Amino acid sequence: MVGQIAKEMGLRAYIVGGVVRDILLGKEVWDVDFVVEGNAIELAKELARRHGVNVHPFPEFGTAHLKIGKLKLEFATARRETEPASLKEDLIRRDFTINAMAISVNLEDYGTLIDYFGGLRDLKDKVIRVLHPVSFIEDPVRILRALRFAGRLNFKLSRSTEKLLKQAVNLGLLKEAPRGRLINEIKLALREDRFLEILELYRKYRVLEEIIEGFQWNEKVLQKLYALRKVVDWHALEFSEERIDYGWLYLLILISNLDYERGKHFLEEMSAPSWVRETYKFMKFKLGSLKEELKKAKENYEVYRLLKPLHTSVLLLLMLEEELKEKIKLYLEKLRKVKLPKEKIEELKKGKELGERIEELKREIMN
RNA sequence: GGCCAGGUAGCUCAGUUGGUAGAGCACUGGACUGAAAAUCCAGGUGUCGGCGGUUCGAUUCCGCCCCUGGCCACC
Ligand SMILES: Nc1ccn([C@@H]2O[C@H](COP(=O)(O)OP(=O)(O)OP(=O)(O)O)[C@@H](O)[C@H]2O)c(=O)n1
Repeated sequence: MVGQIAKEMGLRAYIVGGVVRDILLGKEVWDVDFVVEGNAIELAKELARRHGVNVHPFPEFGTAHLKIGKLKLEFATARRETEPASLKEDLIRRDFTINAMAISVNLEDYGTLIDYFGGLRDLKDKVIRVLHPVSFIEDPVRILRALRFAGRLNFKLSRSTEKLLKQAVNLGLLKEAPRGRLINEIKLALREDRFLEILELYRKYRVLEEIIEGFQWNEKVLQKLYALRKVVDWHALEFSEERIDYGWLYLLILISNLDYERGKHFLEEMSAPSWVRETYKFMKFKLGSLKEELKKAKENYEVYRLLKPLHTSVLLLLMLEEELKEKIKLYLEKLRKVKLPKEKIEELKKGKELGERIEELKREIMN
């Protein structure tokens, strides 16, 4: 219908950006980005009006948002910078060749992929490539983004792009960049499943030293990240119904050796979840003594009392120890699973004394 | 869209080792009155957002959502 209204309005609209990428990558998304030649706002308003749904105009930006079913649509008037602007100009201001492409929704040429910079080739050759040498200088944030993409799509930075990247970091542009955009980029990063590879790229191009103050790379942290990867794999395999956000764990491992001040400040800037802050504050201090108590554990009920109050994250951090692994697992798929019939419980009940009694019964069952 | 609070009576507000809920003014009924108010005895002041899950038991632990306010990312 978009091509039809665009025909009636004598306009030209296109699907543009990552949305194209994902389409060519077979990944179906519900957020579609349109670049319109001519007014995008009226097109959005008309389309929303025909489907009888609400519309959200942004005249100053020149964009409009509307939601149809589970489809989220964003229309944006073609602009040369971040006289009417051609599509090509809207695309050439973009970052990488794979994000620079477009697909025509106009009825005559419909289905056509419009690629000026050969983003199809770089998509085919698995290459992350900037459009212009100044691309990282324009937006230093891209430095992260590239790596992130290279992490997710398992692509490789071209020689050019790699050099320009390293140069961009060497100029310390990462410090000059807005803190918020960078922090948000990292937040996007840790949500990836391939985020570990992205961390490998972060170590390789040493961006974390620039973004995080006081952060340095060592081997213990890396091995901890791979062990955490294995634990995450197993937990997300058998316990997958219990899954939580995994990337934050890696983030905790990274900042583990950092000072509590810089750690708290970083987690503050990252707008981390409460359980992340709790698991961190618990890791920095009480974790050691907890481990030492887990070493002194003999009966199963002590392990119960020491574990059950803790979150899942803390337990996953406890699986990092070779000696504690099988113990944690035993607590997981066996120890905490048990119940009691009717008559027995009815005899148990005959305040808090009921709880203490039930605890005595559980420690009577375990040991 | 991310996060942080806030969600407790009609309104304005506190509450952690899960274990049988509170204040100031409106609400009913009666004692009191020619009627009413005040006042006394008292007692509703509540599935402590909604829905699942864990637990013998959840305002509390967790997950998914609703509402309001504030920091932002809003290519
Ligand atoms: N500094 C920047 C930032 C963004 N862009 C372009 O603007 C778009 C921003 O949308 P985004 O969601 O970041 O791209 P996606 O590929 O959709 O990423 P994702 O799907 O992971 O959101 C990108 O496609 C990119 O081509 C750019 O050219 N330069």
